Formats: sequence, structure tokens, C-alpha cells
Amino acid sequence: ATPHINAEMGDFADVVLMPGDPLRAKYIAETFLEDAREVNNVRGMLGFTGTYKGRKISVMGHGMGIPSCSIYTKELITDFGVKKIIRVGSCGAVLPHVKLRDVVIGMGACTDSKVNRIRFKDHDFAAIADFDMVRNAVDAAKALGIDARVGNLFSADLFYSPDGEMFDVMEKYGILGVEMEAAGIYGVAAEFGAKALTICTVSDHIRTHEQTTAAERQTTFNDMIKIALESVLLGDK
Amino acid sequence: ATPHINAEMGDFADVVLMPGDPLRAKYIAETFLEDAREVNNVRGMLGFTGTYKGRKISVMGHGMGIPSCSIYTKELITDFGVKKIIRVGSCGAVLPHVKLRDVVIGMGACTDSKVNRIRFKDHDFAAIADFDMVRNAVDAAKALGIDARVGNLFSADLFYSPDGEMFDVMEKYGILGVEMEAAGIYGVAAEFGAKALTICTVSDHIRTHEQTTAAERQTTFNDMIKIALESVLLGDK
Amino acid sequence: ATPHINAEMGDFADVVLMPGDPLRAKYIAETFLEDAREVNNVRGMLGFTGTYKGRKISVMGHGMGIPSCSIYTKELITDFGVKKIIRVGSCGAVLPHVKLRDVVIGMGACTDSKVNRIRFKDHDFAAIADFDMVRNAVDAAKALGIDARVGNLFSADLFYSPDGEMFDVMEKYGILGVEMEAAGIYGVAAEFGAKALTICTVSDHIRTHEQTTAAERQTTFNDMIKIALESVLLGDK
Amino acid sequence: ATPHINAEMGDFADVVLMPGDPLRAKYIAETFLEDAREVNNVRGMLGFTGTYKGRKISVMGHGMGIPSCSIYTKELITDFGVKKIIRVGSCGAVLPHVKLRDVVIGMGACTDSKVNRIRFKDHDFAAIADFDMVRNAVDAAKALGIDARVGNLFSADLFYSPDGEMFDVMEKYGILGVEMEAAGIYGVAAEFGAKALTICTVSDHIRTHEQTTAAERQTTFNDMIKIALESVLLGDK
Amino acid sequence: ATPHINAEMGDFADVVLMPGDPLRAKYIAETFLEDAREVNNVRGMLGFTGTYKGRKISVMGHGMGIPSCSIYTKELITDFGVKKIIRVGSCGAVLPHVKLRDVVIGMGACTDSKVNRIRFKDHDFAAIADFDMVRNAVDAAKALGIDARVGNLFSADLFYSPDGEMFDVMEKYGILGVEMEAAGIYGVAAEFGAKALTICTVSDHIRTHEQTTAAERQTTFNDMIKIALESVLLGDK
Amino acid sequence: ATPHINAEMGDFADVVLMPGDPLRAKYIAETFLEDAREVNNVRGMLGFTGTYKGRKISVMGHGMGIPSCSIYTKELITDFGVKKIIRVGSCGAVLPHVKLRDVVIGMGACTDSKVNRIRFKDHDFAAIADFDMVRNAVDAAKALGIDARVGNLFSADLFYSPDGEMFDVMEKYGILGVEMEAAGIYGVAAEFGAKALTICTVSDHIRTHEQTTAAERQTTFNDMIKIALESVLLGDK
Ligand SMILES: Cc1ncnc2c1ncn2[C@H]1C[C@H](O)[C@@H](CO)O1
Ligand SMILES: Cc1ncnc2c1ncn2[C@H]1C[C@H](O)[C@@H](CO)O1
Ligand SMILES: Cc1ncnc2c1ncn2[C@H]1C[C@H](O)[C@@H](CO)O1
Ligand SMILES: Cc1ncnc2c1ncn2[C@H]1C[C@H](O)[C@@H](CO)O1
Ligand SMILES: Cc1ncnc2c1ncn2[C@H]1C[C@H](O)[C@@H](CO)O1
Ligand SMILES: Cc1ncnc2c1ncn2[C@H]1C[C@H](O)[C@@H](CO)O1
Repeated sequence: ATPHINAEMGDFADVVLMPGDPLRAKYIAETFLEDAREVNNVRGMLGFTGTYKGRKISVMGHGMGIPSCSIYTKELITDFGVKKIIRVGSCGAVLPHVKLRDVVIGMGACTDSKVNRIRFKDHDFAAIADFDMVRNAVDAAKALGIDARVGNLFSADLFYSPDGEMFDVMEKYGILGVEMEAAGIYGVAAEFGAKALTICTVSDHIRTHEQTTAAERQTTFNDMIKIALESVLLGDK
Repeated sequence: ATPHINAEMGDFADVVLMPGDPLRAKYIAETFLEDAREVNNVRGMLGFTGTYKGRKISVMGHGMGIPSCSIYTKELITDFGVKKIIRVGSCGAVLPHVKLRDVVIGMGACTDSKVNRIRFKDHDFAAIADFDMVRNAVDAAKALGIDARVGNLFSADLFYSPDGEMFDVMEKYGILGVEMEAAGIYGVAAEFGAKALTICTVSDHIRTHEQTTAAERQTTFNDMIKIALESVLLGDK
Repeated sequence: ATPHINAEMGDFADVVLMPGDPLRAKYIAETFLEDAREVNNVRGMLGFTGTYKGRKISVMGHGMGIPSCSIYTKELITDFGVKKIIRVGSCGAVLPHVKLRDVVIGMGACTDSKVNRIRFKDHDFAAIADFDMVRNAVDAAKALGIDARVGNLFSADLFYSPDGEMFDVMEKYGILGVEMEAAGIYGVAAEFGAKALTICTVSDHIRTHEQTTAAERQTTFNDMIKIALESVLLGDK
Repeated sequence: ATPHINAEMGDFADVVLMPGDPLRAKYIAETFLEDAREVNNVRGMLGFTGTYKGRKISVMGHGMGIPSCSIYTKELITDFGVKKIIRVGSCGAVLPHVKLRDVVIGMGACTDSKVNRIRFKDHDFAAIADFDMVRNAVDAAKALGIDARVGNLFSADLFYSPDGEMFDVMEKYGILGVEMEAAGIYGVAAEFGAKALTICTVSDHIRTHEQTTAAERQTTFNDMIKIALESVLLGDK
Repeated sequence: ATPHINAEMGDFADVVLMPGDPLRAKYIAETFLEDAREVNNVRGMLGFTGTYKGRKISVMGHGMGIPSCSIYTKELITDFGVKKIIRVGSCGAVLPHVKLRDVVIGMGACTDSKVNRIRFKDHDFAAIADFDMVRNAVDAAKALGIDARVGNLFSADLFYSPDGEMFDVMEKYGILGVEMEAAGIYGVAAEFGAKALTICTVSDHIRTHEQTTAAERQTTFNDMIKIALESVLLGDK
Repeated sequence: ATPHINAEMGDFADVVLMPGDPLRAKYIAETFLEDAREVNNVRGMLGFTGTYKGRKISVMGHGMGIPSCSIYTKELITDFGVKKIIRVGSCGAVLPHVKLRDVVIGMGACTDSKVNRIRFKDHDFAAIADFDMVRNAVDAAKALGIDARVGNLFSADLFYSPDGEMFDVMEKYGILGVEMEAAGIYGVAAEFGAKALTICTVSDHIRTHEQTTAAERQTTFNDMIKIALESVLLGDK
């Protein structure tokens, strides 16, 4: 057990799905996993382990922000034998052609955080996902007949940005979505030799904001989870 | 209600104590406040309001890391009329003469985050606490007979830092405790016009690795709470 | 005609292969393309346009370094309607398990250059390739019975760096190859909305000089061009 | 004797007041100290020692700018046993509600200098004053019946700044006064192990341009001196 | 032989002229040098060695950009005993009083590149030419009845910069011409203890396109080569 | 009159010699100027105006550090019509072949200050002297039969550097001397359109330190002044 996870080696599957909200982890466990058991509850960051179509899978929250998710993914990788981490969250869109409920896959993640410069001697470290994992996710999406865009995400340190000028910049350089952790997770994955992937559903449009129905948003969130779960099965083959 | 807090103006007191752990907030509400009511549970970030010696007080967790607590402190200030925020967290010590369960008051907070450089045109912003609040905390401690060092804290983005030599640099400059929020809260307090102070209890020693050996509080982590609550009363008079 | 390309709209195909060595441009047109015609000679940077299995394709060198290739790729995209750019070059390896003559595909590219920071408000822009282009290259190689590594490349501004320790850092973070263009090309593609990919052959193993024949080099080089050319057709399908 | 001070251990009191102007030091020695003796004149930086109500005290100018005062404060601490340094200077106001001759106490000091980044591995060092000294100054002011704001100062490298919009940024973050030494002195105090505090008298208003109109002191610049001297006595008790 | 130059010690003179356009190398050997012989062809970068009025001299292009010229100048200095490097190229002007076809000598070179910061601990290294070489060029021009401007050049990493405002800044600080090599060459010369100079002809006036004949261009170009060649002889005297 | 100079237009010559020490200005005035009168004494920074061989010349101190000398040179240029500034000071040497009493001329000046980045949009501004002034100084030196090296100086913000690693770096890149203001003065000269030059005599050897006789050091200091004064006369022709 670690300071943030009160569990023991074996308690987690070698693959962990991670939403930002801990309550969302219980929701995932309850909806898609069979014979699921709770394996952590320290600081309320609920974690579960069960099976998906006979495949052992875990799901646990990582909180908001790079500093927060950096702690959990690191401990899982170095103390619980986790080989793959899949973040499943939400994001805001800046590009006009990107609509609400769009499923985005971050093959890369930009950031205003300084954590990767600290690791990479003040230089530019391209925070990227594991290729095979992105490929498995894209294929799983196609099988479920779901679009899915693959590109850059932007991991912000400030949800409430002091100067909203970066949004024009993000849009200019093709950023698909704005969230708060992909760059941190990709950084730890590279630092401790593991594999990670971030998938998001567009929950708003920075400028436009727009709106839809709850039943439809909830349907789209489940598609994301199904894509994540099915991508793991393809990876096993 | 705000994007991360489902409450209305009036649900929170003008003063809020904030530990990083929502379960510590719950404990604080159950142990020190009377007629405590839960006012928030979104994303599991439990928030409570009650009274301490007739004084209306609130206590809510803020999660781990600057990006996380920046969201919560901001929403409380702009949408719930919160005038004062007192962080009651834990920290790691780097100085040889700093023992576990020691209480520190951060009049200042150093950091390796980029959030304040982003607010201050890439220059050095001295993230400092409110002077009167620091003074109230000092007097509250003396009256309670609890020792408490006043000085600089260091707000880290990476709990598992790649740069171990930076701790030597921290020690050389007299850093009293390493945590993950102070500089960020002080930045928000200044950006949105509110007052803040960070009080911490040494829970780990980065050198000796002696972690929170021997319980998790029982009295000291309670000491921190007594000082915070009593300092608030001095501020009212 | 542009400052560095004396040609008109239509002279270049929507897809262009670009070697670092300008002499390789004519070699490719002669060895792999049919009905090739010269389309540029300014500053001795010979450009050719022809067809590969009916598909229109162009080839022209970009010169060594980010500044140089940034010029050509930009002019090609904004003034000659180019939609995809494939850099075909060489790199040095820092990972012991990455062998000489290995074919690596850069899904991402790290760098010590300032160009992207100038474009991204001094933040971390993740310079990445176009996902489909990466997958096309991986599949084309497999079909050619060639094993290919997909990962991060490092684009150095200084071939003769005074910072020897940086090679240890690159290895620790899994950098597959060191070259001098990818990050610059990926920045341009993002800035002007185009697609790009860099494929490199391991020409040497930094800190471990090993020998290789001239017959082997041509063979590996021809393999890389075949991989790139076949990848374009898959991209069309 | 040190490279810039021709005196011997014992010539200075363990506490030294330092205005940027050597002529102000002379004035202070002649007006407030008894049996004042000149202990230095190298480069014209006049230094004096005498007593205030029986308490041994010294007063020496430090020149304009961080590089200048960094030299003098360092030499005093390492070669003359000086334990406390109180800067008594002038500053420019950016806030609309700050009037000429107002007294400010810098509990913290922001800066555009690079000296502290050079000491703190390019991270953010919160340049702060000694808490007890700040408190002594506050009490000394109350007892004397002099108003005094406690907060952040901004230590500028360029008195004639090219960046005028930075003043708006300073105002937004509540900077009480703009001067040129505080952050540097606090850095030295921390590096060489001593205590410091900066007290300033508003001499200019950067917005209204109303400079030190109406004399150069007569009583207020004397107020600053009374507070400094009296705060020292409180510290001894 | 070096990675980019297939020659041996002695093939190059101790002085080398370097145009950005590789095609100009053969033109110079044919038009100004006597008994020229080819000494390099790797990557199509033709190098020649001959004599001018008995003085041994070599000429070879460096390619566009700091990264490219840094390679060649370095190899020439460390492996071919070269002592002086004179870059002869073109530049764009931002000062209205600097006319088209003007000859400018860069005593210093500003830059937006990171190469020198990597060499100088992230501090400001002033990339300067060799004083005697500057004076030799000024005197040679005067003797040729040509007026020459000596001052600062700006070496840009991006010919197509997204930061349009930077040209206003360069003008305000007196930048005589904008090119893409000088600062890199000056860094190399300083790093390996050699002498260097950059001479450029104003080929265009940024933000003010003006016309010029092809006969005029050759004339000005020949003038620059004569200035450079005659400067070497003065340097010998 | 300005806040730092109590004089009026006409009081200073259009050429001003500036030592760091104000007492050294009186010394220069007394030793080389005829009919010299004091024109400033604010903050003890003595300034004088007299004539040298019929040429009107001024001499005034600038204090230690870039922030200090930046204030004076700026006011002289924009408020007193000064066209040329010549700093005449001392410096420490890092290069072995540079000896005590060597006369160094800084055609360029590196620095760890941030003032030029603030002016040059965070880029590299090569802080250089005016060419004609360097040329006049070199020629004046030759006429007086004095050696004089021309090259880079290093303007340090910290006389007492926290980490003496930069000295090896300075030595590696050929820095002739270490002082504390040239880069600041060259920056203001470029900002307000004036001309400046810095000349220094080596007063110590960072590592070696060495030693000589006072009579000889004083002779060398006078040679420097004579070189400065005579250089002005050549400039008039
Ligand atoms: C619009 C926007 N900006 C930043 N983060 C966003 C976002 N929309 C969603 N997120 C994500 C990432 C965080 O974990 C959380 C913040 O509410 O949801
Ligand atoms: C070593 C280290 N670094 C950063 N924060 C640390 C730490 N040891 C303890 N902490 C503290 C601060 C956080 O608020 C908390 C996170 O678990 O513990
Ligand atoms: C070992 C090494 N380092 C940097 N760039 C390298 C390299 N080996 C090959 N390259 C590539 C990229 C450049 O375009 C060129 C430099 O010789 O070949
Ligand atoms: C506008 C401005 N900037 C920086 N320092 C200023 C200022 N106006 C006044 N000062 C103060 C601080 C110094 O200690 C002193 C220098 O003359 O005046
Ligand atoms: C306008 C402009 N900008 C940048 N570099 C320029 C230029 N005009 C000429 N050059 C020079 C330097 C490069 O080597 C090449 C770029 O076309 O010519
Ligand atoms: C060794 C050394 N380092 C930094 N500055 C030096 C120096 N020797 C002389 N100086 C100069 C510049 C300052 O104005 C003053 C500092 O004593 O002398």
C-alpha cells in the first residue's frame, strides 16, 4: 500500500481505466464490470476491479489536474504492476468543426504545465500516447460504428484562465480538445516505462458552448467506455 | 451552482477551511462543527457548513494539486461570497530540525508551477498569505500552547519529483514544508480579490522517509484545526 | 513562384517526399517514379514530379535543420496546394535495443528548438504526425515484411551539442532516433493545416559506432522509399 | 575590511538601516543617532554607527538596484556579524488609493530580476521578509500613530521600464510600491542566513506622475525612520 | 574526412568564404580564384580551394539556417584547421534609411534561436564578430569606394514568422538586416576558438517590396565578394 | 533637472566618461580636465564638466550594477543631450592569457541580467558598442603604444555568484573580462538611439587573482582614461 492507495499487489488489473470523477468510477464499475469489488477508497478516490467479457479490468478516479493524476498513475505503474492506463474523460472544444458528443483520442497532448520541462532539461518533450493503444481504440470505435477524431489535446493547469488568448492559439494549431491531465499522464508513462492513452467526449464548446439532451450525452459517454474496454480486448490479440 | 459545486449563495460561510482530502473535511465537520450540513458532493468533493462557538463556518476538500484547488477556491470566491480561505493540509519536511506532526504557517509559498508566471507576465510574483490572518494564526497557537513555525512553503507539481537535488536547494533556502497548493491558492486569492492562509502539519520527512508513522492525527492534525478555527475568531474581533 | 521555389500551382503533387540530402531527390525520381519532370532548381534544390503506380507524387530535398525545412514545407503548403509531406531521412540511435538500419516512424518529435514555443505562447506544443499517415506507414512496412518502430524522435538544433548529458535523458524517455527536422515540419503542418510524417533509417548508434556496408545502406534506403510510397496509396484507400 | 567596505568586525552594530542614498544615511546618523561615527566611505557609500536610546545602531547606504545592495548586504552579513538589515527607501505607487508619503511594509517582494531564479533552479522563490521584524514594524507604527500598509513590493531592474503595461499587472495584483532592492535583499538574507525587512515611503505616483512634490521628507521620511528604529527595540525585548 | 566533408587536413585554406546558396560557391571559384580545385561534394555542398592574389582561400556554401551552418563551420574549425570564416549572403531590411543593395557588416547578431542559450547556461551570450575582421571589411569597402553599415544583424529561425510585431522591435533597436546564420556562426567561433564575420547585401526591404535588376544584383554580389576577399589581405597585413 | 541629476541642459558635454565610483569621477576631473566645475551631487554621484585639450568633456559616476547605470545613462541621453557615453572601469579576468593591468575594450557584452530580454521580446539581443567608438579607442591605444584587447565582457548581476560554475563557461567562450554594467548601457544606448563604449583594466583574476604594484595599477588606470579622452578627439575628426 502507498500513501494514496490502500491496496496490495494483485488488487488491480494490469490495465486501468481512469475518469477524473471518483463517482464516475463506481458508475463504470457498476455498469460494465462483472463481479466487481472495491479495492481503494483513500481520500475518496474509489477504485474497482472486475471483469469485462472475462478480461480482468480495473477502474479508478484520478482527480482534477496533472499533479493529481500524476500521483495515481505513478503508484499504479510502479507499485501495482499496471502496464496500461486509459484516461476516459471530457473536454471543451475550440475548433468549429468539432461538435458536442464528439469522441476525441489524444495521440498527443500540449500543455502549459512545466512538469515535462522539469523532466526533459527545459526542452520540448512531445507528450504522446502509445501507438498500438491509439490504433486499438480507433479500430474498436469503427467496429462500434463511431466516428472518433485523433489528434492533439491541450492539458491546462488553469481551468479558469487569466487571459483567454490561448484559445485562439489552440484553435489555430488544431487542438481537438481542452482537458487537464493527458500531458501529465503521458509524461509519467514515458518516465516509468508504461503505456497510456487519453480518450474524451466533447462536453462543451469554449466559445459556442451549445447544448443537447442528457440521454444523448449519457449514451455518448458509454460509447467512450465501450471503446476503451473493447480496445483492450483487441490489444490482447 | 457552479461547474464544480452544486450549492447556492448562502450555503457557505464567509470563511472556509480546506484540506486536500474530502474525508478530512467530513471528519472536521463531525468533530468540530455543530449542526453541520453537507452542502456539496459533486465529484465527491464533500463540503460542509455549521458553527464553531456560534460562528458560522464551512469546511470543504480541494483535491490534490494547484490546478484542482484553483478551481474550487475560485468558484467559492466569485459565486459564494467567501472572503477567507484557510488551507489545512499536510506537508513533507526537508529541514533536519523539523519533526513529524510539527505545525507550519506559510507566510509565503515558493513553487515550480507556471501558473503565477502566466498571471505575472513571466516575472516573479511573491505568493504571500494575508498578514492579519498569519498573525491571528500565530496568536491562536500561543493561546493554545501549540508550537508553530512561520515561513516559506514550497508548492510542488510533482509529488514524485525527478529532481531530487531540488530538495537540497529547498533546504538551503529554509523551506519549512513541501506541499502542493499554497502558491496556487495565494495566486487565486490575489487574482479574484480574497484573503488566504495555509497551515500544514508535517506528515512525512523527505530525508528520513519516516512517513506519517503513528496514526494519522488523533491530536496534532487536530491542533492545526484548533489554530485555524480559533484564529478566525480573533479575526472577527 | 515563391522565394525558394520557381514553379507554379500544379507543378507539385498534393503529396511530396522530402529527403535531407538534396542529391537523393533525383535518385528517387529516376528509381521509383515514372514520367518524372523537373519542377525546381532554385539554390540547387532540385524538385521532381511524376507518378508511382498511377498516383501523382513529387520529391524534393529540404536541407538540414528546422529553419531550412520550415521554409520549403511552408511554401509547398500555402502556395502549391500540398496536403501531405513525408520526410524520408536518417537518424542516430540512443536506445541499445534500437539497431543500425532500423526503420523508425516518428509519431511525435521532441526538440531543443524554440520555433514551436514562439508559435505556442512559450508553452508546450506537442509536435505530432498525422495519425492515418503513421498507420499507413506501419501497414506498408508490414506488407513489405519490414519491422518498424513507432515513437518519439528528437529534433536537435545542434548536431554537435555541448550538452552530452542530454543523450542520457533522451534514452531514459524512449527517444527512438535523433535527427534535425521532424518537430519543425510538424509545427508547420499544424500552423497551416496540412498533414506530415517523418520516417527515418538508423544510420548510426550514438556513443557506439558500428559498421555497415554501402550495399546495405542503399537497400535500407530503397526500403524506406518503398514504405513511404506504398503508405501514400493506402492513405488513398 | 571587505572588497567594498573598509571597516573591521565590531565597527557595525548587529542591526543596520539601509537607504539607497548615502546622503540619507548621513542625515539619519546626524538626526537620530548619538555619538555617530563614520565607519566607511569607500566608493562614497557612507556608513555610520551610533546609538538610539542606548541601543547600538548602524546606518549605511546601499546604492540603487539589486546588484548594488546585494554586494553590501552580503559583506555586512558574512564579515561584520550583522544579524538584521532594515531597508528604509522610497518607492513609486501604482494603486489609485495610495498617496505620496504613505508608508509601506514589504512582507513580500515581486521582481523582474533573475537573481532568485539563478539561486532557485529557475523556479519561483517567494522573496519574503522576516515575520517577527514585520510584526515589530507594525506595532512600532501603531504606537507612534503612523498608518502603514503591509503587502507586496515589486523590485524593478529598470526604473525607466520599456513595458508600461506591466504596471497594470502590478496594480491588478495589489502591489503597494515599486522600488529596486527588496527581492534582492530577501534573497541574500536567505542565502547567507540573516534577517531582513524593507520599509518604504511613497515618493512618486507612477500614474499621476505627482513626484516627491513638497519637500523631500521633513517628517514622513522621518516617520519611516522612527518606525524602523522603534521596531528594533521591540525586537530586543 | 568528417560526417559532412569528405576531405583531409590541408584541402581547405585557413580562411573560407561561405555563401548560403551552394550554387554561388562554384561561381566564386571560377570568377575570383585562380587555380581552383574541388575539395568537397558530400550532399551536393561543393567546396573549392584556390588563391586570390597569391593568398590561399576556400569557398563552400553553408545552407540556410543556424543548424546547417553550425555543422559546416564546426567541422571546418575542428578538423580542417580553419581560422577565419566569412559568410557572404543577403538580408532583408527593416530600417527605412537602409536601402536595397546596401552592404551591411554584422559586428553583432541578435537571434530568436536557443542554440547560444544552450551553450551559455540560459544566459545572454553576445554573439559578435572578430573586431579586426570587421575593421578589415570596412577598410576594404572604403578602398573599393563602397559605403558600408556596421551594426547588429538578427538571425531568424523562422523565415515565415507568425510574430509580425517582432519586425517593429528590430527596427526600434537598429537591426540593420535580417538573415538566418550569423548568430549561429558567431556561437561556433566562440565555442571552438576561431574568428568569424558575416557580410550581407540588402536583397529586400521587409514590409516595402521594391524592384531591382538582375544586372544590379550580380554587380552588388561581386562587390561583396571583392570586399570580403580584399578584407582577408588587409587582415594578413 | 531629473530625480537623479540636479543640473540643467547644457551642464554636460555631449560626451560623458563614466567610472563606477563617484570619487573616481572627481579624481578624473581633477587630473585631466581644465576649468572643471561640479554639475551634480545628488545621492553623492558627483559629476563634472571641463575641457580636455580644448574639447568640452564631462565625467560622472554611475554606481554599481546595470539598474544603477541604466538610470544615469538614460537621463543623460534623453534629458541632457548626451550623444556618447564611455564607461571606464575595472573587471576580473577568467582567461589565462589575460593578465593584470590589461586594457580590455568590450565590443560586446554578455549578461545574466533579464533587462535586454524584457526589451527584446524574450529573445537574444546582442548588446554591442558603437563601432566607430571602438575603432577610435583602438587607434588611440596604438598611438599611446598600449596593447588593448577587443572582445566580449560579461555583465554580472551578482558579484558574489551563488554557483561559480559560470566562470568556466565564460572562460570557455572567450570572455575577456567580468564587470557589472556594459550590457545595461549598450541596451539603453540602443533603446534611446545614442552611442556607448565600455573600456576596463583588469583588476584581478577570478581564479588566480595574482598581484602587482600600486604605482603600476595607477599608471594603467590613467592610460585607460587617456585612451578614452584621446578616442573622443579622433571621433571629432
Ligand atoms: C472546457 C474545459 N477546460 C479545461 N478542462 C476541462 C474542460 N472541460 C472539461 N474539462 C475536464 C478536465 C478536468 O479533469 C475536468 C474539469 O472540469 O473536466
Ligand atoms: C515529497 C512531497 N512532495 C510534495 N508534496 C508532499 C510530499 N510529501 C508530502 N506532501 C504533501 C503535500 C500534499 O498536500 C500531500 C499529497 O499527498 O502530501
Ligand atoms: C547522429 C545524428 N544527430 C543529429 N542528426 C542526425 C544524426 N544522424 C543523422 N542525422 C540526420 C538529420 C540531419 O538532417 C542530418 C545530419 O547529419 O542527418
Ligand atoms: C517608476 C519606478 N520604478 C522603479 N523604482 C521606482 C520608481 N519610482 C520610484 N522608484 C523608487 C525605488 C528606488 O529605490 C528609487 C530610485 O530612484 O525610487
Ligand atoms: C527577408 C529575409 N528574412 C530572413 N532571411 C532572409 C531574408 N532575406 C534574405 N535572407 C537570407 C538568409 C537565408 O540564408 C536566406 C533565406 O531566404 O537568405
Ligand atoms: C571580479 C569582478 N566581478 C564582477 N564585477 C567586477 C569584478 N571586478 C571588478 N568589477 C567591477 C564592476 C563593478 O562596477 C565593480 C564591482 O566591485 O567593479
